[PDB]
Amino acid sequence: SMLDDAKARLRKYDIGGKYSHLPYNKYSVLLPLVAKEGKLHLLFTVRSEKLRRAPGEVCFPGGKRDPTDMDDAATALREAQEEVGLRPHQVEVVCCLVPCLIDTDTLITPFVGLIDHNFQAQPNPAEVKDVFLVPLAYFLHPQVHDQINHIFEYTNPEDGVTYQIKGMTANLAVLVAFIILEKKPT
Ligand SMILES: COc1ccc(CC(=O)Nc2cccnc2)cc1
Repeated sequence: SMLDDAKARLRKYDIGGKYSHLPYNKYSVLLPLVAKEGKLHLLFTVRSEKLRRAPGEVCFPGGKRDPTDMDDAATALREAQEEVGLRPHQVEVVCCLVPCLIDTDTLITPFVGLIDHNFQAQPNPAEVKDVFLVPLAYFLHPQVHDQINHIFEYTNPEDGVTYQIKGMTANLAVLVAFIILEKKPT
């Protein structure tokens, strides 16, 4: 099946907890995969304009590890719950992708999670201005704008709203699309 095939692909790239004990300032992100209309999508947030770091930018759910977290995956799930109401029973964490090093002292660990078909986002307005889906296949043929660095523009055909996706967020989306969608029969 589509979902079993995605999970099998994702598992081959799982680094596990290899890098997780290293003494960094630690953040986790959840790359939430949603199946709608026979296709996989990624769920993104738009960060509230109130937030000090990167207000109004497109981001994956996630945030800073805290002492309650049993592990890095727990960080991602806690933060996703806080931001979009995703409950742990509504997500299956399939793997841990390559961590992202930033600012010399920070390590961001991404987890890919399969999201339950009955999940409905409940954006928490103190953290998140918007939640939206992008079909995973979009990231194979994105609409690219150069601002000099590359920015994706995605227009939701449901409402015509255009979102700009960039940076680590755009990078991770492409990675996940390659992993899951490369070399598939039609
Ligand atoms: C320092 O670099 C990063 C650290 C954390 C994150 C993830 C994140 O904070 N996501 C979020 C938070 C609030 C609302 N929506 C999404 C991304 C980059």
